[PDB]
Amino acid sequence: GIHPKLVPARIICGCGNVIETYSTKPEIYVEVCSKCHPFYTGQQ
Amino acid sequence: SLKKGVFVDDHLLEKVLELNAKGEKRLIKTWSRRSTIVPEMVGHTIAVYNGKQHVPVYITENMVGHKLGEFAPTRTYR
Amino acid sequence: PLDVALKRKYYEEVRPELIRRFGYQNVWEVPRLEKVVINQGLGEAKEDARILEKAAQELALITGQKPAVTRAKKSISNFKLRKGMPIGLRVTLRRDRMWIFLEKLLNVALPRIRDFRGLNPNSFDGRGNYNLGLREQLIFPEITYDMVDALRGMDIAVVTTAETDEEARALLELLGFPFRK
Amino acid sequence: GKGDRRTRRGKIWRGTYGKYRPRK
Amino acid sequence: ARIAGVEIPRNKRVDVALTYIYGIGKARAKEALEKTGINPATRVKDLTEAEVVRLREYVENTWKLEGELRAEVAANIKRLMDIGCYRGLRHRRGLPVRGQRTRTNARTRKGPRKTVAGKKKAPR
RNA sequence: UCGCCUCCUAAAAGGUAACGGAGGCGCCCAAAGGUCCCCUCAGGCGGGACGGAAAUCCGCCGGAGAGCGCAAGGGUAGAAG
RNA sequence: CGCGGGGUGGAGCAGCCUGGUAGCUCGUCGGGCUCAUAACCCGAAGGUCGUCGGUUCAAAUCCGGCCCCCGCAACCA
RNA sequence: GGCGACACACGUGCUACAAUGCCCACUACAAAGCGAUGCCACCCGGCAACGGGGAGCUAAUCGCAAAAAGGUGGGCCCAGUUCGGAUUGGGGUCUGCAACCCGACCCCAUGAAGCCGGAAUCGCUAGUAAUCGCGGAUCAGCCAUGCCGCGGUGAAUACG
Repeated sequence: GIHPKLVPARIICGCGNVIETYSTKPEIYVEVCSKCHPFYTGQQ
Repeated sequence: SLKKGVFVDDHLLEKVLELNAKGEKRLIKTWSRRSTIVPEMVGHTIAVYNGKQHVPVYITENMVGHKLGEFAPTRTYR
Repeated sequence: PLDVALKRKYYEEVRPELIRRFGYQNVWEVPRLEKVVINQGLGEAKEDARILEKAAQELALITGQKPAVTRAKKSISNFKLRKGMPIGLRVTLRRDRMWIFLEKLLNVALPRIRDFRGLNPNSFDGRGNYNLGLREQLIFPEITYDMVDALRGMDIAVVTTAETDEEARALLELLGFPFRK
Repeated sequence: GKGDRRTRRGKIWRGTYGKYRPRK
Repeated sequence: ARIAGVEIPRNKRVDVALTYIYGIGKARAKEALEKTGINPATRVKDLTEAEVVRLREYVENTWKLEGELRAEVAANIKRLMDIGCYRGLRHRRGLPVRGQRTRTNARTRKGPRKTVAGKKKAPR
């Protein structure tokens, strides 16, 4: 009787990936995530 | 507040990029505080000066569009 | 509500490899994540009409489970409220619930946590099962940031089957957890 | 007024032009 | 007439009401009306049920506004909690971060007059 | 000091003295009571954002050292909690 | 017991019948006037107006009702 | 590196608190001064500081450079506001080897205190006071609200 509801969501990352899961609020605007690693920079 | 270049000294990379060609240590004294922060040099320790002594200021991946000075306070009691 | 990436990705990927990894035989001996208790507590409820039921409710949108009205045993003279009735907060996570929250906790709130550099290389040591220490909170793919009256840390305790470390390690190690190594 | 780097008089006070004082 | 955050201008020329919104300045706004061919004069109390949202559309959906900007700011503030940028301190330290004069002024960043004064002279 | 409750004294039944040795009471609680349904500690050692040396957590080992309004004492989780 | 009367900055006392201000000082802090000091001179920290219930647009104040003080006259199986 | 510090303090001033006002547009009227690796008309690119090209000017002869407060029209209707712009985020320009400590601008966004100022205190006897714009010296640039000059509009009152 007192919960966060839930529904199928389609999350849009910031580089490409689009994980299609559930939770709360159908549209999610993510910055980064997996498919974003190990993005190194070399080292002197 | 440049537009064409990055004022960062040369007596630094002629030291930072040689040390670059290998992956060595980090004790790197220097007075060139007046200089941008070299991309990649993130992971290296620069002994910035402040009229007093060199400074074990490391270097992160988030301090590039910032001259070495921004991390080497001058006056005491801040 | 009968399927995620993990829960699935755990079976078709985590089950076979693990098994073949250490050398178990039947499907149970193989270690498995069981549940995830996660509590905030706060302990920031004292004088001047200090409610904070939103504090909870707001955690409810991040988990899916409306937290527990915790209290504290003794009495802390050396600092505020005493003999039960104050505040401690907590929401235990069990399968599906746990899988979901767990899922995006291995996809979003990994870097969003300020800087980052990788999870501690040893926070379950000896006694199987892993606990994590939280500072932030809005790094969550929800809980807007222009609605945070305050920022409170929390505790995610992720308990398992793996009776050793090498095991509980592996489990997560091979699943989606990144370690500072 | 005389300061608001955003109006006629201001650019003036601050002896300069821009999009709030057309250099003609 | 909500639009961005729980904000609602009303009773006055549209091209000004807009400023009210967090993230909207004099420029932007009056651009909001030209872009969507909407008329400035016309109040807020006289805008077709269409023009209304029709506006909010372009609006809300381009330059992040009130809210998603609010502490979107602290992002690059707190972000300065790094190894410590001079500009870090100042916020970190509650003072002027634009190479200013503290010695005397700076009362917007310091709480107004925190007196606590002393100094003795010479008696007889 | 003067009525009252607890312990020792008090010599294994009871009681038993001193201007003996050492503490309390002159209240409380409409739930802190009837009852029926549920539940389990203290600590120790790991593991944990604020975190003492015990907050609230997680994992083991731990039957009672916790609690029970209050003095001590009897008693008690197979519940009085 | 009843008639009164009384509590409001750290102590002092006005605001008490009028509703509409939370003040007057002592004392700490600054800052004023001199040639400097003294002395006068200003502005501030600071009070649930004891308590709670209340009518009002609003309460220290008029209403309530009680804790609490002090005067008296009386009560004490 | 510091003279730029900063719990504070006083002195000199800048911007204001607004309708005798502010904003945008248009449209008039100066005087004084300074200009060669100087001042840059004028086209072009950016809502812009500015950049490219480029004519003139040894300057009464070419330019800074147009004056603002007026006037005229339109916008605001008494609100912490279209007042006031402090502080803060961002994106940028020129300079200069170099602008973190330490520049000035421009641009987007935040829009702070202030609704007229305690005791006290200062200036001024008329082209003055008040309020409005313009110059130059020092200068690579600039922290110029200063300093030295200029010109525009133009009061009040003095019994004693």
